[PDB]
Amino acid sequence: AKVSELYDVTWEEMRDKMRKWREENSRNSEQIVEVGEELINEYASKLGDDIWIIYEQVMIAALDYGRDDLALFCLQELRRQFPGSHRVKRLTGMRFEAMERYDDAIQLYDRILQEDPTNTAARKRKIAIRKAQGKNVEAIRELNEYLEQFVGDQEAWHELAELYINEHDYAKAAFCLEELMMTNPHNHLYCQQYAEVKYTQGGLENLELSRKYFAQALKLNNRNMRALFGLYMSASHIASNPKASAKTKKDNMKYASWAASQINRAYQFAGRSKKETKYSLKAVEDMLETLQITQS
Amino acid sequence: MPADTNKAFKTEWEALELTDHQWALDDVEEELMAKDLHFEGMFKKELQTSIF
Amino acid sequence: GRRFKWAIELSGPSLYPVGYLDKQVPDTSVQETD
Amino acid sequence: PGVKLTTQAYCKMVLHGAKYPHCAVNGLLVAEKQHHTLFVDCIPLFHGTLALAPMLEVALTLIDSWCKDHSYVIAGYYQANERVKDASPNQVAEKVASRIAEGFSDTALIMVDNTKFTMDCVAPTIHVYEHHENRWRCRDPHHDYCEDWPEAQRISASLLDSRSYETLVDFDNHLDDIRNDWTNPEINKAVLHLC
Repeated sequence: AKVSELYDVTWEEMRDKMRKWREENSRNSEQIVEVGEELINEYASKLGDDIWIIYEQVMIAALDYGRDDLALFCLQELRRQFPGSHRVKRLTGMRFEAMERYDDAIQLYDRILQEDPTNTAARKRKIAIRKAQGKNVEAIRELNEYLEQFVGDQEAWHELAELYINEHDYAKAAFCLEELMMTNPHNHLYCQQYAEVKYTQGGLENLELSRKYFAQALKLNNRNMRALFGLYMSASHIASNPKASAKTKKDNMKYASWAASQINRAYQFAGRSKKETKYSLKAVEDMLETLQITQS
Repeated sequence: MPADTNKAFKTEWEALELTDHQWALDDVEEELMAKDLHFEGMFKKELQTSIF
Repeated sequence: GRRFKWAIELSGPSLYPVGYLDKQVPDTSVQETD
Repeated sequence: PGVKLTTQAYCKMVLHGAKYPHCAVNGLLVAEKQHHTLFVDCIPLFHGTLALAPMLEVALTLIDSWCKDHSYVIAGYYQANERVKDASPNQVAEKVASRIAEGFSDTALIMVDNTKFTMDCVAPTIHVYEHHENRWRCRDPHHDYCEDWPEAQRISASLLDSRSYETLVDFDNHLDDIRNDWTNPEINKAVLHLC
């Protein structure tokens, strides 16, 4: 398939596909490297501005995959064009941290900070270095300090939330995801994650809030089945708890029953695609019937 | 750039108090009584694409 | 409860967080219309 | 009590770990209930943050719905850490182990190592922990949990060498792509054909 894929392709399509890969910031270091050196040896003619980012992405992938030879091959080419550039320095420090002798990359980062006071990338890389070197608490402390000093980066917020997830600290993660949802209210993914975190916390009021935020993101996109599953489970759990009002129990039961019919039909019209989908349909049908007998 | 931090801070401080709160999440009943048919015209056009 | 059978439960054991406040500080009520 | 698993389940576990080598992987082994513990096959649960129970709620409930359809039973749950220098079970893993041990009387926790995880595997590269409701946490030093070590090595080498492990699907992919199943049909056909 390698030669077959290499036959029915043009360089323009390769470059467009890699640009889309960079836009989606996916992890396909194997495929990024596989197409990387190919356009480097086949075309190697024009698109220097593109080929600089191409080189950087290729060596980023090679650092992950298996190959430092191509990493240095792209580093020397990047250094040839730009003699003084902080991006090349950051990439070299990343590779150094990958190999050995983390402290050298460290003082490289302090020299970078001494030259340019405003360098978020170097501080982020130092934070990631101490994330894996020592405990996560110190890394959280430095991330909080940097987030105080900038209060600009959403990636920092999401990284702090992810780090707090491992510590079973959903109280602070709730604030983090609320802040992240502030800037992007149309992103249903953050809403789903926030409802997930709130449901994990527990409590009837948290259950109701999580259910309502599950329902909000359900109408924004109409693409996700995770949110509807979470909503149905929240309704079932609020039905289970004795500390509730009668009418709220009836309406939550109605919500769960409607979600059950939505599940049934979604699996139903998926059955015409293949012939093995009937077994999944009957599996989910018995699942929903058992939970319906449980609820009723 | 301009160095009028004090008056800007005071203006923002009073403007923030002037804002009210209206939770837009309470209006959940609108979605419950509705129809879900986009999720299968959408689902029909997701099936043809294969895996590279 | 036993009705759900599988029930995974998760428990949780300097003020650096930016906005997360230890004290709740409710009792805000502003009615200004000029 | 001895522990024994079919090379199909081990291949599925290894390939699921290979699919996402950067984030933690999760799996569920399945046995047959009608002293040695025989494993039939494993299903991959999730990947990524791997600290969320309500998604595990739906996953485990659908797993039960499938076990009461083909007359199966859930034996144990396996989890691999992200960092290479980490071979200690986590709190969520122990919670799931206790949840499964409430029903079944034999649940072994399988930790997948990362230090001895290369192309040419030696053989076992598996940590078996035996946990209960009390403070009994013992790891078996070394035994034999697979039937045909040379043949299993050959199939694993063939599966890893040929880039045909992208067809492996997860429960999360099932939610994202309803088209994709989660029983790994192609994997089963491949392991049957290789033998």
